Amino acid sequence: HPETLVKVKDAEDQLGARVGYIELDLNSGKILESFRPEERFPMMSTFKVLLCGAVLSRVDAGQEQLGRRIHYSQNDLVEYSPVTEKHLTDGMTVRELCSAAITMSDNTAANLLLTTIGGPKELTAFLHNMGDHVTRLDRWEPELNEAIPNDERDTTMPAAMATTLRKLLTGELLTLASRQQLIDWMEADKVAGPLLRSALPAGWFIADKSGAGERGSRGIIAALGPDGKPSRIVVIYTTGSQATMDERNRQIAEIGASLIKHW
Repeated sequence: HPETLVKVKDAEDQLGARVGYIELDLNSGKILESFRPEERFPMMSTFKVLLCGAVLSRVDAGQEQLGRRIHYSQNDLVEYSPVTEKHLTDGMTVRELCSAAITMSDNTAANLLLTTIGGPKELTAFLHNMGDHVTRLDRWEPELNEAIPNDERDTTMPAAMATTLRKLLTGELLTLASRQQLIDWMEADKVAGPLLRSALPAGWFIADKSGAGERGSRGIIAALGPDGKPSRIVVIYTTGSQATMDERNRQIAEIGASLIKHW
């Protein structure tokens, strides 16, 4: 609805920064509304969904097992690692790592998973092979959040990210079991309270992944819908703003209220 684009532009005014936006129909894959759809924005932690997508593709192919255990070193630990910090002694399974990366945004968990697939370059190769020729991961946590203006490293475009998420969640790309697991992890997202979830009426379904970075970068990708079933994809990114975290959160939640209102 055009009213939602009014709110998106209003957000851009309040934040003093670009905002990228896609609302996508989950079944048809067609864009319902868009703003700055082919401009680059830092992915931040939203990439972790794509990462576990690549991991699940390997599971599907019998190249990886969700139960496989990885013991790791305290030397691998980076800032914000609430789960991985607690399992130096016992280690963590691939399944537990994807849970930590997606539901808690655990940074060490993401790096360990990147290691299992061959690093950022291999995530990028995975994306190209699934038809996303623009999204690219280049660095590890936490450097990938640097968000240097005009830097194309570790960026996506809202239109590409929406299409990629749709393919991961509903495509033939992953088996049903893997699609089910991937969306389950996103539904269990514990760290996106103040964003779309804060505008979501009871009874609605949401599976999401948020991100935050340097230079005011903030974003979220989600599959959501009424009556406990997802029916649309929403992608929101912003970068460049000097606004506080609360103000950036509020603008995203307000965009969410508008798309819900005009659903």
